[PDB]
Amino acid sequence: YINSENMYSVVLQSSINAPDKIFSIRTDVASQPLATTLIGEISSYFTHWTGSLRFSFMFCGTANTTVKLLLAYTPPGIAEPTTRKDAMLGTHVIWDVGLQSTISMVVPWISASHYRNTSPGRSTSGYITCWYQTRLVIPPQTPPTARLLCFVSGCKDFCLRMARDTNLHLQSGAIAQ
Amino acid sequence: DRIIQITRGDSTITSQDVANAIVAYGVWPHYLSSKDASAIDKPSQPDTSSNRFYTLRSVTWSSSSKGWWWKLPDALKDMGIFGENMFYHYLGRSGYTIHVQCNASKFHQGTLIVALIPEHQIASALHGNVNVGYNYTHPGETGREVKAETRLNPDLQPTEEYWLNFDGTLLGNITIFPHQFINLRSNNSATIIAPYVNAVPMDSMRSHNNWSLVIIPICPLETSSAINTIPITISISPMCAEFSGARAKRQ
Amino acid sequence: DRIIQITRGDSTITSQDVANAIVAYGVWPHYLSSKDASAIDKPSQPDTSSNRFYTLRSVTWSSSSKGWWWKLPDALKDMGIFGENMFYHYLGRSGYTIHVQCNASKFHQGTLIVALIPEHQIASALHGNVNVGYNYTHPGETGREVKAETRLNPDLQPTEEYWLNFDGTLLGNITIFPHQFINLRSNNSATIIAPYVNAVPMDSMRSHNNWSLVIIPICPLETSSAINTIPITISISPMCAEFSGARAKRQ
Amino acid sequence: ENYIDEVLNEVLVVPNINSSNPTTSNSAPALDAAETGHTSSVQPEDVIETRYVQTSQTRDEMSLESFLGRSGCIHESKLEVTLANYNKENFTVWAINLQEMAQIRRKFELFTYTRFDSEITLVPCISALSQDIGHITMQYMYVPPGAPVPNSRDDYAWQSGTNASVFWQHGQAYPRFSLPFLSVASAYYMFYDGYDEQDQNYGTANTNNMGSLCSRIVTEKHIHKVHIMTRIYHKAKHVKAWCPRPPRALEYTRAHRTNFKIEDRSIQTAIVTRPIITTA
Amino acid sequence: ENYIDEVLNEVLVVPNINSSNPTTSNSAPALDAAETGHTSSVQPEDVIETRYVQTSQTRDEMSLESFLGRSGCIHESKLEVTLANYNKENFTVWAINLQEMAQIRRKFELFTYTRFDSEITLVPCISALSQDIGHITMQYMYVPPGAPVPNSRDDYAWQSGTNASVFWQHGQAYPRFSLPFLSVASAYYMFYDGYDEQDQNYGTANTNNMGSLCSRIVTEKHIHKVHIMTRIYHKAKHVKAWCPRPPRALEYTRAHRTNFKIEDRSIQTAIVTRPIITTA
Amino acid sequence: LNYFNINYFKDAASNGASKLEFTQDPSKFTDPVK
Ligand SMILES: CCCCCCCCCCCC(=O)O
Ligand SMILES: CCCCCCCCCCCC(=O)O
Repeated sequence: YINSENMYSVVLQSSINAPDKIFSIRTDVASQPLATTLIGEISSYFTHWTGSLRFSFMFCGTANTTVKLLLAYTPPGIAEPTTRKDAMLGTHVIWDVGLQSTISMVVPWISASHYRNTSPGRSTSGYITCWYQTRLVIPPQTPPTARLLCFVSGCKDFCLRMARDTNLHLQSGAIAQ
Repeated sequence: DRIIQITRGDSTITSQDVANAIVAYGVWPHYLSSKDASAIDKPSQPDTSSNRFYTLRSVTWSSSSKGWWWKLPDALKDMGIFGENMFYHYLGRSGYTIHVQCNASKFHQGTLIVALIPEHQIASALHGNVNVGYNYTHPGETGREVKAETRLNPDLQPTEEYWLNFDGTLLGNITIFPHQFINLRSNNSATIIAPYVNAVPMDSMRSHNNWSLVIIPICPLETSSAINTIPITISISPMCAEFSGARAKRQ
Repeated sequence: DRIIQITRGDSTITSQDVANAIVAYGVWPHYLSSKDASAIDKPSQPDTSSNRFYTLRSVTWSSSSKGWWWKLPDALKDMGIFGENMFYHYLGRSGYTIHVQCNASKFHQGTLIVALIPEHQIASALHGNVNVGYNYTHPGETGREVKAETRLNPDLQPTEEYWLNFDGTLLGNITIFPHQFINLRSNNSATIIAPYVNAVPMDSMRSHNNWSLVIIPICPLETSSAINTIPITISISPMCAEFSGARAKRQ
Repeated sequence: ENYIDEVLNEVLVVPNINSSNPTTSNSAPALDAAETGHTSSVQPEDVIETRYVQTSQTRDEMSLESFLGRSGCIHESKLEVTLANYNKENFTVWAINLQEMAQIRRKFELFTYTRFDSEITLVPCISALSQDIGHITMQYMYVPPGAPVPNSRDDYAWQSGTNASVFWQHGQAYPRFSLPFLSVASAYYMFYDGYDEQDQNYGTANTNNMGSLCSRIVTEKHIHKVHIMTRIYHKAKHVKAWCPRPPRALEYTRAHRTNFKIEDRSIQTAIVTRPIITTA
Repeated sequence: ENYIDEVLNEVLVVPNINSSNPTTSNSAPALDAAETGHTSSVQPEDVIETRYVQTSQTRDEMSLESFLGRSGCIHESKLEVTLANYNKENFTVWAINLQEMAQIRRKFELFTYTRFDSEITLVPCISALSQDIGHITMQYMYVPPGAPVPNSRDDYAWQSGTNASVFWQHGQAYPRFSLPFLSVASAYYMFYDGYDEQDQNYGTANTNNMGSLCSRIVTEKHIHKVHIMTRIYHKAKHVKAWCPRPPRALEYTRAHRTNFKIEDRSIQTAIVTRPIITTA
Repeated sequence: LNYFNINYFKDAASNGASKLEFTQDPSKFTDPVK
């Protein structure tokens, strides 16, 4: 799903009965795959950043379908978790789907200094993962899969400084007049 | 309403259809007063690094299940900072918050009983002069499940009579203990808040179990869908924990 | 007077002949104010369960010794609650209290230099394009002793030039750093109290060493008795420790 | 009180962080509905236990004046002199438009309408192709629409009766001048969905027409061969903007158009693939 | 009252000297114990008979602003132009660091942390390898971390949409500009006892990363062979410092490291030997 | 702390950069509704 709309959603299966992982991304504001969002694009014009981040998820399935999920954030200084037990030992939120179809968690600002480089190089800022909590249950004669969406925006303490030139665009030849 | 939101430490729990909440005996957890204190050393309070939500391993509910039970604080014996503090000290006390989640579709039927029992002393399985071994009352986070196949060391195992509350009292009178129901047509969650109850202000955490959690399916699970096995998940959060008597690690 | 008594947690230290005490830069340790805070989560303060005295392994002082050095907080990486908290979190800060004890008879002579150096960055041993390995700057509680026999991995070891302060500065100018002397004819103890110094309010505890302890015998040990080897013991006590950013254990 | 803050750039303060305590209630601020087209208003002190922190950052560098008030190159003109037919060649004409340099174009195309004053600086360079250069003088004239456009080095249009001109000679500093907001409407157009009166020229090719910029060498016939290259830099002042737009993702191809197709070339963006999504 | 003193540099007065008389008592200020880690507080009027003297010296020149507020060279860049493949070569890139000149490095490494503003001056020089030089123009651009780094003389990165640039031409004075305190933390690191996230690069090689400085020649193709050498000078303003350290005793070998070993070379310091200690 | 600021030309365009004012925090973008 490299050039299509399928790159914005992730599928859930009801044939899985186990505490498995769904996806995991890095929390650096200017790294892939969140470097191309609005906040990521704007941050590429500066060098330092600070503040908290907000993530939102929306469930797109049949109105008779139920599920429970776990969203966790891992502070830096350790490897990426591979089991639910390690993931639980941290900042996490438990989500239950109902009449409301959206949940929102935040990533607190935890760093030694006051600012971070938008291009860190070797350093990291943590990870965020998602795991099955109980199961995905469907009634008879229902599609056996569901989709998910993710959003991102900045909290009230977000800031930028030391403006620079972006690295997400280039000019190879000459623009025709 | 049906909406609830609980935030203990850095973790939050939400649910869109609940049935109120239960405070055991109408008392909220708190710290220890100087009027009742016995030991004289200064206690240690980890605060937010230990009063958070921990989730245990799930279990599978089928049409032939019979029940399960756990024990506290044995279940959280290795959950990070709480377990380390429990194993590094000699005395401790804490409250608890229990959340049970189990969801199904609109074409399922079934009912569960969730109860919290203080000083639940179980009975032995065989006759004669026998007692219960130590390893079988401390199964960790896996808990105990009632089955039928032959187990090892029959002279140390506990009984499997679920209908006798595992100790010789009739099921159905269990409603005096703090409890709640889970009806698949009404709700899918249960919440119980429990303070610290004991005859002494503080006690050893590795030789005494204050509380016990029991889950019993009163009505069998039945559906016509292709999803005939539903998982059940439990989360527990300590409240107002404090420890005393620092020494070397017991392990 | 010559009497001193220090009580940090549940431990007490006494000495009958000391020479005052040193407060590094004339600042007493304290907690972090909201004017300088960067992270927004609530910190955890173990208090008395971690601010206690820990004693390291002893070393032997002979007529041919040359010196030793340690690093902090690497030395206390496995001292109970402090080590567990250090390895379970991501950020932390603390102060320290150092006591060095070494006693002899009235027929011995010798002198030691005890100094505390901030951001002591040591130099490499060989020439060319080389650097210092990770394992050799974190020796634990055993510390590092200057010797002469060939070591493994020569391209990663640090230098042994004790007279150059291990980094290219002449010995004897080390008196600007907080320091004290131990003269066998006058005293047998030294005490230094140090606050938290850094360019950031809080920092990772496993990738940065704030302080360093150096012991150098300036005058050789000499006596006519049958006891020609004297041991040296070091005790350290954290002060006002706090941690933040709870996650899974790094190990 | 006002000099101090702006000298220290301490305007535009940021809210602080308040402490919180464990809660358990019926109201759940974490739950919401995203189908309303609104942004959630959850703050860190609603889902976790926080500490009282006095923030000190100020958001002055993200203002529009700071963001758009930097000089950048917009054009490069090359003029080669010929010693044969001296009075016919040796002049250049360029039509003004801010749509030929990627950086400036992408920076300014983040909005739909803008209104600002301009500032122009010139950097002339002389390349020596002979034993010596001598004395060199250059003239630049601005030709508004409708004014006669010269077509020779000795044309009468260079008298500059009303048109503005500037002169430069070797050994002189860089010329500089200012321009006001010169448009018929109340703002500039970066995107136009419309045509002209003949139903042709779709885009911004019709609304934006600011005139031309001409240059020539004033020195008479000589025996030196040289090349002249001049670079033009632009900076905006007193800026306003409306209706932000998403940033550009691909390379530009033509001016006044949004086409991105390239012959014998696949579509390439800034997104990098991964082997598997369960490993960061 | 305040203009006069500082114009005359009469601030920071020094205490006077008081007269004394012969004494004989039980208290002995000369005796003390040096094991306490303290400095003795004996004054000349305690061990000898003195005269009343009104001192007139002032300690203004030993202040930090005076000590560190002097310009000094920190880098030298050499650029040789080639008439073949003109648009490929003829550019230079340097990474900013104050650790390549002995005098400045040793002067600043007397402390552990510092915080100051900077001031930069450039001194360009042109070497003529042909019959004439002609017209020469140069450009210098500052590239913060993360910004694209040009790799050709005609790269698009030279448009300088947001990056700061400066221009110089023959016959012009020396360029000069100022910089603020640009660091993520609250102070600069001259010594760092730590590693990176991969347990590599011990020292200050990871904390200090301020970007790069690039330069190029803007003049187009010509027929002259020249060499350009530019020197950069730096001076500090509004200085603060913490935690003094002993001065360096040996020669430096590498940047961001404290190694001093040299192949086939004995250790040499500033101490000179004597034949015998009883003869000064 | 303070500084001098005098205009010399008769035109407004001739003057320097505008004085930073506000950010109009109320964002109709976040909540596009009356
Ligand atoms: C040398 C004069 C250059 C002045 C051009 C600045 C004004 C252009 C504004 C709109 C141009 C466009 O959007 O293409
Ligand atoms: C041309 C720009 C030069 C500015 C460098 C001055 C700031 C450097 C401060 C710390 C550098 C270091 O210590 O190596």
